[PDB]
Amino acid sequence: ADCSSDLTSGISTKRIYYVAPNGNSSNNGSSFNAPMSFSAAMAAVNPGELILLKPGTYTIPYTQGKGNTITFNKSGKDGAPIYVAAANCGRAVFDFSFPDSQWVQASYGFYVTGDYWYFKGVEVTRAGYQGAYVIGSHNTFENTAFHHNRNTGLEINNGGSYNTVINSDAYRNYDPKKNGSMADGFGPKQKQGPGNRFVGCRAWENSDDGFDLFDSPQKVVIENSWAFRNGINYWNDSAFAGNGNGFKLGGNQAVGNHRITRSVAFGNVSKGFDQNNNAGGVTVINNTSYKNGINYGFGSNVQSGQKHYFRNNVSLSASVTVSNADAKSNSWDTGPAASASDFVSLDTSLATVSRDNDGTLPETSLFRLSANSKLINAGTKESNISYSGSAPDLGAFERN
Ligand SMILES: [Ca+2]
Ligand SMILES: [Ca+2]
Repeated sequence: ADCSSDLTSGISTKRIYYVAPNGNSSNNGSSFNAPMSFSAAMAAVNPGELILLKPGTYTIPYTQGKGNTITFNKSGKDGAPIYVAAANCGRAVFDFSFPDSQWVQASYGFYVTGDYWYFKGVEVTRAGYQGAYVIGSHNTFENTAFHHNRNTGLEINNGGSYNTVINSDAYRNYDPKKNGSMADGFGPKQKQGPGNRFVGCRAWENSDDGFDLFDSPQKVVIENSWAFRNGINYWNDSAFAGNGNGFKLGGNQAVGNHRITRSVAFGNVSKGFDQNNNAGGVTVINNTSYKNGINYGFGSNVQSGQKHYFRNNVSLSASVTVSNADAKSNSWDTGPAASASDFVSLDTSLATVSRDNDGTLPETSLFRLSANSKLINAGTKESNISYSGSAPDLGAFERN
């Protein structure tokens, strides 16, 4: 929807701190006519209150060989988060100013160590390392973006738990450190805690992977999300080493029983949906994968007692290998066959059309089912999968 008429962008708060790029100490933040600085607002803000950002660019100065990270160590409370949002559903871009060739170890853009933060309509770009690095818990990132950073767009690690990433984008992240073999779009990986979730997100044109859940035994849930064109060299790097997977759903033989539904992967150099040596069974229901190096790659061993669960998935214009799995009602087994005519559009340029100003993904014809497709009502009635008609349609999109 269009929330441009709402000053606080959908947020209910008891106190507003008005902030602008030119905000300073001669102001109290009582309105946009007397805006305070971001740092001043950060010092004053308490649980349940809101740092309201005037739409624009907030530039953090760069100094060669030095980090310029903003640390979010204060905490909100349950039912009283600390809100940080661009006004009138606009955009607030935090530019950390790092030159393309430069990077600093641990120089994140946003370092979130505290709990119960709620970000909306904010972007992080040109950070010296990860755009956002989250070790705190119960944080929310809604209608945010992390792009052109020197490492992974947004990463959750070192105990970070119960974090929710809603309608957010991560793109064009590349690490000069390892020639692109590290920077992902979203990285809920390694030592992250439980309960981390991604819904309505898009990750594209990152040097390494779209989403990466490497070496974590903690279950991650990914819903209604996109991962495309990862692993492509847009940086003129003669030694490029990006892997190029869409959803990298595991790693290092960690047992991670992840769940991914109604999601889309296309145009990735390697695998659209990737087991990546996860030793645990992954749940993959109602997804669509198109023209990747490999559409679904689950051809590695799992630990005894583990088994993947695949239902209602679509593969088109690339191969599928799904072993060690309970699989049926997919386009490559007992479900109906998928071909180009089953889709209204395969124009991939539609994938990055603008979201609504409230964050809602654009409604386009890309990968939507044609009216005469046999994929309609052809799926199994899996628990917690929404549908119209008699049964779920095969793939990520219900024909409505
Ligand atoms: Ca990666
Ligand atoms: Ca249906």
